Amino acid sequence: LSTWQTFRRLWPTIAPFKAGLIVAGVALILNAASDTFMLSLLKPLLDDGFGKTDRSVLVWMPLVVIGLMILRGITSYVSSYCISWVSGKVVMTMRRRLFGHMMGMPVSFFDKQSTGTLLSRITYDSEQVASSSSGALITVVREGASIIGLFIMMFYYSWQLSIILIVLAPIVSIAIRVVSKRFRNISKNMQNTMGQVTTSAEQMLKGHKEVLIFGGQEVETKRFDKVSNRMRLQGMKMVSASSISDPIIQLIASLALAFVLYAASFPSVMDSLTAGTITVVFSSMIALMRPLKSLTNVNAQFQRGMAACQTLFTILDSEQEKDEGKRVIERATGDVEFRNVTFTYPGRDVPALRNINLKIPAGKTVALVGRSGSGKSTIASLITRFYDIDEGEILMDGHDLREYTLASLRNQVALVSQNVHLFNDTVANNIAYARTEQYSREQIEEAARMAYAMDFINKMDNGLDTVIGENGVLLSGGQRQRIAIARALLRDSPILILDEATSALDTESERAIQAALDELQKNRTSLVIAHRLSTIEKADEIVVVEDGVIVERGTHNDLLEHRGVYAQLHKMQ
Amino acid sequence: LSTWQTFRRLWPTIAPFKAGLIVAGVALILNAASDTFMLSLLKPLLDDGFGKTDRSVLVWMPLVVIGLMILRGITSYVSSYCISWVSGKVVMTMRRRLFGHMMGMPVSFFDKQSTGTLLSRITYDSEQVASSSSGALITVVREGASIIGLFIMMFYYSWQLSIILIVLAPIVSIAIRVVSKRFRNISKNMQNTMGQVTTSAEQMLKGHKEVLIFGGQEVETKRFDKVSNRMRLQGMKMVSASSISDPIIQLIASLALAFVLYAASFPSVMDSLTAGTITVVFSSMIALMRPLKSLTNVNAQFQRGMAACQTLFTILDSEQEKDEGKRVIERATGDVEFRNVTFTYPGRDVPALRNINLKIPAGKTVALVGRSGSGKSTIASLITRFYDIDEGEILMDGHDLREYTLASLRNQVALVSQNVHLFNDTVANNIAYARTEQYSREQIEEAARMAYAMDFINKMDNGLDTVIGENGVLLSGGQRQRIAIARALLRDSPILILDEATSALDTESERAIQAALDELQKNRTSLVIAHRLSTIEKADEIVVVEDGVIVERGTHNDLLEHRGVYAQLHKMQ
Ligand SMILES: CCCCCCCCCCCCCC(=O)O[C@H](CCCCCCCCCCC)CC(=O)O[C@@H]1[C@@H](NC(=O)C[C@@H](CCCCCCCCCCC)OC(=O)CCCCCCCCCCC)[C@H](OC[C@H]2O[C@H](OP(=O)(O)O)[C@H](NC(=O)C[C@H](O)CCCCCCCCCCC)[C@@H](OC(=O)C[C@H](O)CCCCCCCCCCC)[C@@H]2O)O[C@H](CO[C@]2(C(=O)O)C[C@@H](O[C@]3(C(=O)O)C[C@@H](O)[C@@H](O)[C@@H]([C@H](O)CO)O3)[C@@H](O)[C@@H]([C@H](O)CO)O2)[C@H]1OP(=O)(O)O
Ligand SMILES: CCCCCCCCCCCCCC(=O)O[C@H](CCCCCCCCCCC)CC(=O)O[C@@H]1[C@@H](NC(=O)C[C@@H](CCCCCCCCCCC)OC(=O)CCCCCCCCCCC)[C@H](OC[C@H]2O[C@H](OP(=O)(O)O)[C@H](NC(=O)C[C@H](O)CCCCCCCCCCC)[C@@H](OC(=O)C[C@H](O)CCCCCCCCCCC)[C@@H]2O)O[C@H](CO[C@]2(C(=O)O)C[C@@H](O[C@]3(C(=O)O)C[C@@H](O)[C@@H](O)[C@@H]([C@H](O)CO)O3)[C@@H](O)[C@@H]([C@H](O)CO)O2)[C@H]1OP(=O)(O)O
Ligand SMILES: CCCCCCCCCCOCCOCCOCCOCCOCCO
Ligand SMILES: CCCCCCCCCCOCCOCCOCCOCCOCCO
Ligand SMILES: CCCCCCCCCCOCCOCCOCCOCCOCCO
Ligand SMILES: CCCCCCCCCCOCCOCCOCCOCCOCCO
Repeated sequence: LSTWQTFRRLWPTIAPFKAGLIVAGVALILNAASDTFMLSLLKPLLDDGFGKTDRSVLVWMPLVVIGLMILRGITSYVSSYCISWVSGKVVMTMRRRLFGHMMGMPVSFFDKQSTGTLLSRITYDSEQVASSSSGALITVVREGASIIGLFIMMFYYSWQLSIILIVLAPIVSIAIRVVSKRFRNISKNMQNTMGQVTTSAEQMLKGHKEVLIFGGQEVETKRFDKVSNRMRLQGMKMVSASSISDPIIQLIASLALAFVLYAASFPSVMDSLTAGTITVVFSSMIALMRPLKSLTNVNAQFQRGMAACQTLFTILDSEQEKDEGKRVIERATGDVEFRNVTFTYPGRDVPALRNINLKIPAGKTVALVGRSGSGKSTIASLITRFYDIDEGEILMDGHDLREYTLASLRNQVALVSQNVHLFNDTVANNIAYARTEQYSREQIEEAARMAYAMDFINKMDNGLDTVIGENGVLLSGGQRQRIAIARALLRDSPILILDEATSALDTESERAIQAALDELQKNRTSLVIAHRLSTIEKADEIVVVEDGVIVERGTHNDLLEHRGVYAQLHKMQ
Repeated sequence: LSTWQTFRRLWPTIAPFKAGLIVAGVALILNAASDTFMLSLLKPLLDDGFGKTDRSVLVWMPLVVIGLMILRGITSYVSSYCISWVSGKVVMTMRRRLFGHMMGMPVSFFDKQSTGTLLSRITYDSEQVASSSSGALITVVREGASIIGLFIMMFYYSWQLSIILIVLAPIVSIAIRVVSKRFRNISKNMQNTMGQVTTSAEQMLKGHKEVLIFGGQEVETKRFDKVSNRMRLQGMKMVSASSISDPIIQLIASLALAFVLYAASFPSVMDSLTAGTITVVFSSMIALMRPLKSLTNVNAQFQRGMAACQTLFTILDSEQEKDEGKRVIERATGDVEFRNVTFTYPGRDVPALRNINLKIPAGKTVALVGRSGSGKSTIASLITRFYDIDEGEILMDGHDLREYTLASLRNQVALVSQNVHLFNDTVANNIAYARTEQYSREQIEEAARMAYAMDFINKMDNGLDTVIGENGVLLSGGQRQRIAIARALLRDSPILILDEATSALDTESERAIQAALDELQKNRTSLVIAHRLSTIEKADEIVVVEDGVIVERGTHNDLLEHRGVYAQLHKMQ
């Protein structure tokens, strides 16, 4: 994309805020008129001096000065506020769009991505668009208008002396194009290195205990020194590009003044031009040099937001998770059936699942038994369509999972596990997450009571109104699991995927969690990734998965009689 | 801290780079001299006009113009590069200092802190110091020098007319102080809101699967909309503060011109002052208006980096982990002994451990068995002094853990667990992490072979030179655990803390891990947080912990005969 093609994509997110641009332009025009009036009123005083001015006017001069200063202040405030308003609105819109697009990405997208990269895209890359939104555009318009008006003036006074403008405009245009490409390249490099800095800090924070145990504060110091210096040198590249471009443009511009002075040294080429137009033309190019410098100065900021806009639009054109299904399931009252389901993780060679033929009958419990890495977690992820299967089909209520909408499909499945993510909000808002307007406080309290969680909630500062989250008031593993059980009871999801806890907690918490899960939770179509023999023995059907295939299936007594894999696994339990 | 007190703290990190400031100042002086010479050479041409100048001079005029433009370009490049160089060096120094300080903080510091806050401090707050490092200082010096020189000229020409300056300077000073405080407050608010934005995006990327399962893309959209708009409105507060401050300062300054014009309206006050000094004084105040505006404009940036500096220095004055011990242990050849150790986690009311009397003999293995949350993980954390015990003492080779240096103490302990943090580096560099210069490639390969890890390492692209990490080429749970076993074998740490895996892997990986851990690892002073009965039966001593107290201790057969906690614990196994 060229600097015009990417700007036309950025215009639709500035159009809702073009009223600020219009008001800023009107205020700037008023300010220019006031300054012109001030200069007209002030030139006699500065040039001729005091004494040649009428005394009566001098009495009213201070009030005029104060009023003109007040008008200038009002217009300046209006212009600055409107420009910054448009810039901030555009930056906020870009941030929200990036956040929503990241929210719509597939689960596989986040495995190949680093968190620091996305964080820098939201926090750093979006801010760089601010320049090319309001301030740079207005500056470009003003300086271009000044340059065009000066060109028309120069060709009106002397067209022959102005052929140097036709000679030199392509040169400055070429230089501006070259340095604009350079600016965009440097800006993209800076964005990448900012993401790298964020990632390096994140990796130090995530492995801080490993840095303490093994030492290596020195090696991490050097590793971060490299990235910090890389960001420093990228900024230096930007500065050097700007500081080399501006003087070169100014020198090419002054080539015109040099040509005019050389032409004015010829008596033959001096009397024809009356020696009065030459002075006007020379002053015109002198006045032309300044807006050119302003334009080249604003070009660097404009190309830093054009490079950010290009990256942001490339991100916003990415492929989100496929939602081509149109059916809307209300309640899954049927059986979840796997029909020859073969799945391979993206980027991996060996399939995680091979020819899986698994049925979960309605209202029954199926226990997935197997070692770590066998594929039970893959089955759980495929049921909720976090990944799409390569071959086969998974049927919910007799229809394939890819035919239902993602929202309606995921409204049917409840995921209960020891590891619970707590959203930064109140406890009741966590129990009724995404459905606060649907469930009342009485229903929330009933669900929390049924999940055996009211005791610890009532032992807090505000009970159900205590603001909890991952950052702040947190809960132990049992308490968050009971909160998840309360959420699943309130939602009343027909299908339950239970990822069992590998380690038992204290007797009270264990008893409460077991009572909740047994009496209240497990009365629906349940698939449990089980870990303790007790829950295996209480399951309606047991499926043994080894190396991505099902090697055994049946009940506890049946599989004990078969003396298969489950026999040995129950033995070592 | 006042704006002068926080600047004197920032000066020592600019002093290493004052050569850039000096060179920038010299280049600016040369540029001013060149501009003065150019103006002296240019005024006759613009005012008198062409035709009144010597033709011989006009012959050499274009070359003079080209040379002056080249000189201006060179000086401008030098000044800009030096200013930006100093600013970038200071920003990089601040980033490195923040990174090292965060790296030196205690483990308890990171439980009360959000990752996004620290990330924003490194990435955003450090950058805001750039303005107040080189560019703002030079601008302040230049404009202050201009203002002071204009004041001296004004009192030289007419001291009586200049009393208005003495009257109006306190007013502008008071206004500047007020708006400087406002700028610093707004900047601190903006830093806080940037941290809030980074945490909100980071929390959505951590609960993305919970957002998909429960819906709530709408609620997360609104939650991020609030923070985005908060950052928008903070930036707009900054803009409004600047745009209200500057016109008010300009109006107070123009009050002096109003006073001069009012005084000039009296023939008594005009004939006495010769009516020629009044014009000079008026022109002087008009010329003085501009540097005041430049100073007020640069004040906003200066106060955004003064606020950033204040926050950064408050962070850098924080308390790191205590290292008051002076003994240096070379190799722990004795017993780790707990003597009445009572520990409470920071912020928690109930103690995590109570009256722990635990001895780990040299070259022996002790198995810690208990429910999750009992305190075994707390014991493991206390051995490595991630936390300091409230009461009692822990003896390493007969001396308390608080008497040794942290580095020497942690050189004695090796932590092996299923969850392994992979530093972004080659496999051999991970095995020899922090000790690459000490161990050769032959030793690394021998350790990897002994850890039964040479197979899958040879099954990679570059073997031991393949760059792995948390972001990029990752490894399964068994592979990183075997890499950690290889690291611990290479380091040959006398004391081993083994946090056992709660779930078995496939047959090959499980067999390799068990062989490595048994034959090679477990031949030293080992403390195992065990999970499988087989490990318990192979341990030299067993300790059972409930509710942070040891309830039963002995051997496998002894504890079976005791019919205590371990009897039941083995029973449901
Ligand atoms: C073409 C013709 C026109 C056509 C029609 C228009 C066309 C379209 C226009 C396009 C552009 C659209 C722009 C827009 O549409 O803009 C709108 C404005 C609406 C009007 C637009 C149409 C206009 C129609 C025509 C009107 C006119 C007829 C709203 C907005 O944008 O801004 C709104 C802001 N409004 C202003 O800023 C007024 C502000 C902006 C208005 C913009 C005007 C320019 C553009 C308009 C175009 C103009 C056309 C002509 O005008 C001013 O000032 C005027 C000052 C004059 C300056 C003169 C200059 C010098 C004079 C000459 C000198 C010689 C508003 O600020 C609030 C206060 O901020 C500071 O106090 P604080 O301390 O911070 O509290 C200021 N304190 C200051 O000191 C300012 C500064 O320090 C000055 C320092 C200077 C120091 C000088 C020292 C001097 C010393 C003396 C010397 C010794 C104070 O100012 C004031 O006091 C003003 C003060 O009296 C003025 C004083 C008098 C004048 C002084 C000079 C006199 C001198 C002369 C002497 C001769 C100001 O009141 O905040 C909300 C958002 O916040 C909220 C909300 O409450 O609404 C709350 C927020 O809640 C939370 C949160 O969640 O975060 C949680 C809460 O618990 C809480 O924590 C809060 C928050 O943090 C708490 O602090 O936050 C959240 O709910 C949020 C929503 O999320 C949003 O969605 O909403 C913004 O809304 P938003 O946009 O929805 O976000
Ligand atoms: C008082 C008197 C003095 C007393 C003594 C001094 C006192 C103390 C001074 C205080 C201040 C200290 C400052 C300092 O101390 O400064 C030092 C400088 C050392 C000198 C200081 C003392 C000086 C003594 C006296 C000398 C003089 C006698 C080093 C530094 O700071 O900068 C060093 C940089 N040097 C410069 O930039 C020269 C640069 C800077 C020098 C600074 C001077 C100013 C300050 C000095 C004070 C001056 C005193 C008087 O001077 C210039 O230019 C001059 C240009 C002239 C401009 C004239 C203006 C106009 C004229 C008038 C016109 C009318 C260096 O750049 C490299 C190249 O960058 C771009 O190419 P790239 O494409 O990006 O590769 C530029 N390409 C450009 O196009 C520039 C730009 O586009 C221009 C676009 C413009 C477009 C215009 C279009 C026009 C169209 C035409 C019209 C149609 C190219 O420039 C050049 O081509 C230059 C070019 O020929 C010039 C051309 C001729 C002139 C043109 C004009 C002619 C026109 C006139 C016509 C009449 C430049 O060569 O990079 C290293 C770091 O990188 C490395 C390293 O290799 O060293 C590698 C890095 O590795 C990695 C990584 O890990 O990241 C991994 C790698 O695999 C790889 O990936 C790399 C990297 O990414 C790969 O790309 O990165 C890592 O290892 C890192 C360490 O980590 C650091 O620790 O080190 C920096 O070192 P660092 O500081 O250690 O970091
Ligand atoms: C002496 C001072 C005078 C000040 C004058 C100020 C003028 C204010 C003008 C405001 O600037 C707005 C300029 O932006 C206009 C950009 O238009 C782009 C339109 O292109 C749309 C192309 O299609 C986009 C569809 O995606
Ligand atoms: C001393 C003269 C100063 C003139 C200043 C003029 C500044 C203009 C800079 C604009 O640069 C924009 C670069 O974009 C390229 C413009 O697009 C060119 C389209 O192609 C035109 C084809 O015409 C060729 C005729 O030679
Ligand atoms: C017409 C243009 C002329 C340009 C002149 C440019 C002058 C260059 C001056 C460079 O600026 C440096 C100013 O900074 C000096 C700050 O000094 C602070 C010293 O205070 C130290 C106090 O103790 C600190 C100990 O912690
Ligand atoms: C129309 C006149 C324009 C003059 C411009 C002057 C600008 C100076 C602004 C500097 O502001 C800095 C604010 O810091 C306060 C300075 O410290 C004051 C120390 O106390 C001095 C005590 O003297 C009191 C005499 O009244």
